[PDB]
Order: sequence, then structure tokens, then C-alpha cells
Amino acid sequence: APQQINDIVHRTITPLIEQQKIPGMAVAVIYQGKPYYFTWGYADIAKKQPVTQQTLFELGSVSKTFTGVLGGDAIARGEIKLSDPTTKYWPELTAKQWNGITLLHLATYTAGGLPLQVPDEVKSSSDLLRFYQNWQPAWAPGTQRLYANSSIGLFGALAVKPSGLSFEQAMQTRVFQPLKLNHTWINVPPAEEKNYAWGYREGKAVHVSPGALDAEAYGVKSTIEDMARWVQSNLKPLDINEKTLQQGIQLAQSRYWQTGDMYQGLGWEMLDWPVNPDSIINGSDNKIALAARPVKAITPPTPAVRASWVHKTGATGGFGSYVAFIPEKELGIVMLANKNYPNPARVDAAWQILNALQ
Ligand SMILES: *c1nnc([C@H](NC(=O)OC(C)(C)C)C(C)C)o1
Repeated sequence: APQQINDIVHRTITPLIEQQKIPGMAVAVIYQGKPYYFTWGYADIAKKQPVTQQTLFELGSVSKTFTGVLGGDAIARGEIKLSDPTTKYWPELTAKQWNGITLLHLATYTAGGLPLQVPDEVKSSSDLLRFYQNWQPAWAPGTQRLYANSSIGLFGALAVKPSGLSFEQAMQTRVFQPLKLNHTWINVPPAEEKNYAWGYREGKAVHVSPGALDAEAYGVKSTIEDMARWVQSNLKPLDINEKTLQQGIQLAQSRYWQTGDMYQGLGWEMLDWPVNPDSIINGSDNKIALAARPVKAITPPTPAVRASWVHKTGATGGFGSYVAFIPEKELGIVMLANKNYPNPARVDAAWQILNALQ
């Protein structure tokens, strides 16, 4: 890495790891389109395994960005429309409150109060159907944004129905493979377990538990190298040869709703560049990010804006991730850690790095 990058990275991340007592960490900086890597600490403390450029981290909700692009790809393929009723792709969902709830609403958390989690008791196909069937909205569709695994998770399960493929097959075939993300997994295969970091929660080694719609909402695992490639692909979607994927990425970065200074895309969230750092740093606190907020519709959606800060935070029990990029500056960061530490600390650090290099 250019010494400019070494300097700000080292000055910023070392204190962060100490303050937050993070066991292990990988960072990628994308500068003028090119990736530069940094690793610290332990993927497995007990077995003294270092974090490397091949270590898999749980991405948590950064997974939603893959889900959004896969949905955008299916739109571009003509398989689905965001204007379509949810019930078009789930005929067994006959509950009357679903009338007027479209795929857009599901993708962008504006259905009317779908909850943050699918309940842990929802295991089977029958349970899943009964959960959505019996759900009663707090608000009308397209009025309030309330961040929800149950909203975008359902979007992702339904977006892949016309293709005949499972969510996992569609993700592999249509996104991971074309982009050469050869070390990104929804399910980590036995040969890769050697590289799968443990997460740490109150000193305990932990991995994400299975739950309904996990793959869609929070279930991807990936390395710092594949995550840099993902950033490169979203920075510059026009270098992508596969046409519907190229469109899908553009669609995931369109602005569908505004709340405050933030715009909701598919998975991705966007703000105009230059940004108020306090706004993205403070707004990342779950006390704000997870509260209901009124949305204004963008009619019709604004196509991907090059002068944007595009980002997503993500967590699991034992992991904390963050991705941010500015297409106009060809500039991005990926931060992957095996402790779930506060969101504002991630955004703060990412801003310091990107602002110095901008
Ligand atoms: C997306 N990213 N982080 C989160 C936390 N949600 C969550 O579902 O955690 C598990 C279930 C372990 C993945 C949330 C913001 C507290 O969701």
C-alpha cells in the first residue's frame, strides 16, 4: 500500500482495536480503484490462528447488499417487478392486510412495521407462512421505514421464485460467480472451515445460529479480498460484462425513499457527497437506525448518484462489519471484525480513513 494509506490506516485502526478490545480485524482500502489489505490479531484465539487475507468473517446485515443486487438482477431479467404485489409470488399468503404491499415495500422496510427479527420459534415452512399470515401492520404501506430482517428477508426469498433456483443457487450463479467471489459463502463448506474465524461475545467463541431467512438477511460469510472485489464491483458497475448484473447493481443504488439526509436503496443506503460525518456516525447508532421514521417517496426513483456516500453496517452475536464507498472518488473501505462493537466507532474510523485519502 502507498505510504499515504499505511499512515492513516495505522493511526486510525490501532487505537480502535485497543479501545474496543477487538480480537481480530481485516481492512481493505480501495484507492483509485485498487485494493490494499491490512490484518490484525486472531481468527481463533485458542488455536492461535492469525487473521489472514483468506479468513472468513460473518458479514451480518452487510449480507443485505448482496440480496439487494440479486433482486435488482432479477428485475433487470424481467422476472420480477418491485411494483408487484407480494402475493403474486406467494399465492398461499391470502391474508387481507397484504393487499397493497409490494416487493418494493419488502425490499426497503416500508411494508408497515414488519418486525426486526423473524421470531426464533419460526422454524418450518408452515411456521413461516403462519407468521406472515397472522402479522398485523402498525402503519399503512409506504409510510414508515422500520429496519427489519423479516422485510428484506422475504423480499429475497420471493425475488428468486421465477428463476426456479433456491436463494443460495441464485446468489452463487448470478452474483458470486460472475464477480469471481470464490471465497464468499452462505454456507461454509467443510474444506473452508479452517479459515472460518470464530466470533467473540463476552470472551466466548461463537458462530451465527441458523434461523428463518438468515441467508437473505444476515447470512453471508466472506474474506477481506472478496469484500474488496464487491466494493470494486459496486463502485464501477459498468466494467461488469454480465448485462443484467450491471443493471442490478445500478438498481440497488437507486434512491426509492428519503428519511432525513439518507436514501434507501436495495440493501445499500446512500447520502449525498460530501456528507456531514456526524450525521452518518450518529445515525448508525441502533437507537436511531432501528427506530421507525417517516419516508417521502422519490417518484420516480433517482438512478445511482455518483456523488454519494454508499454504505452498510452489519453485525452478528460475535462479529461487526462495515462497508462504505464513494463512486465519484473511486474510493472505498471494508472493515471486518470478530467482535460486535458499536456502529458509530466503525463509521467514525472509516470516515477518518476515507476523508484523508479523498
Ligand atoms: C443486521 N446487522 N446486524 C444486526 C443485528 N441483527 C441481528 O439480527 O443479529 C443476528 C440475529 C445475530 C444476525 C441488529 C441490528 C441488532 O442485524
